[PDB]
Amino acid sequence: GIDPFTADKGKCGLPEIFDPPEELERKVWELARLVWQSSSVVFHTGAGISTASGIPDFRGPHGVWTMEERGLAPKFDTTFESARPTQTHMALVQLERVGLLRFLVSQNVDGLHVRSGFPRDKLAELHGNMFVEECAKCKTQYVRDTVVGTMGLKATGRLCTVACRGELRDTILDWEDSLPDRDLALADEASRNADLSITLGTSLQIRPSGNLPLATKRRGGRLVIVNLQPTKHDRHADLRIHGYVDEVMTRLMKHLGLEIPAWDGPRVLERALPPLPRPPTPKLE
Ligand SMILES: Nc1ncnc2c1ncn2[C@@H]1O[C@H](COP(=O)(O)OP(=O)(O)OC[C@H]2O[C@H](O)[C@H](O)[C@@H]2O)[C@@H](O)[C@H]1O
Ligand SMILES: O=C1Nc2ccccc2C1=O
Ligand SMILES: [Cl-]
Ligand SMILES: [Zn+2]
Repeated sequence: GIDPFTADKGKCGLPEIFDPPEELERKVWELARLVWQSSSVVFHTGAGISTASGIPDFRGPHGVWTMEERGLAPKFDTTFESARPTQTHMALVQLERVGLLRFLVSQNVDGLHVRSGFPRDKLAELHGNMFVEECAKCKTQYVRDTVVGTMGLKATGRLCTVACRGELRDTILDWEDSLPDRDLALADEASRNADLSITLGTSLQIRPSGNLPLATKRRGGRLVIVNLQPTKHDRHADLRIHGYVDEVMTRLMKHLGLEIPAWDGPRVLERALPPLPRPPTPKLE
């Protein structure tokens, strides 16, 4: 249940850029330097961090919209339910736990940030979550083990169980639907206050999601864009890294002296913990 018409789907199928190995290694060291220098690092994720799980993106060579425009179908190598979080998903978990990530803003509805164990009080799911239904009455969210089987904020069939019997609805925005105010305000506040915003596997074409990383540049914030394709705001990036995000984040975590933790299977953390110990910072200047 995903539209093909009145939706303007932006620029789809643009060519991939691969930074050569020596330029990729230098840029990821510079990204390391930037994380180390930064008080407040906000990460922005889109469908490119889930491609290495089997979930096709929207506008890449084999993206959903790209393939529809040529009369082909996207291909899933997994169900949403059987999808494992990527090395990128798990790198972001560890960065939050060691206190190097202040906030995570995601356009992804694939539910993997949440199932990765990422604290929900540091995550904005701007476009909703396949696995999350919300009570129309009391706004209580339920994180389910299977995808909520509707889209576009419709009644799911189930009712609220809060000590309510309220109508349960999906959280998946249709084209016409506004972003959730709570998530967008927190994403917006995190982004304005950030001194570093790193975008991972998003083409930044969708307002207001794809403009949030620009809000960081106000007050002299740094923007880094990791993406295989061009992005709407490449021009405003202090650093563009054209590589597989799993390679970039695996080399970055190596430079930061951080391990990428194991995924235990689907777990839900509501609230972030005080940060875990982290390695001491290199002398930079
Ligand atoms: N492994 C990878 N490493 C790096 N970049 C990657 C990888 N795989 C894909 N990419 C890049 O990943 C980028 C992903 O860009 P898009 O496909 O536009 O997805 P969005 O998250 O911005 O979609 C925004 C909304 O639009 C939709 O309608 C929905 O509402 C979405 O929520 C591409 O440029 C790829 O080159
Ligand atoms: O990545 C995705 N591809 C899709 C195709 C159909 C419905 C939802 C999605 C996604 O979230
Ligand atoms: Cl599925
Ligand atoms: Zn309720």
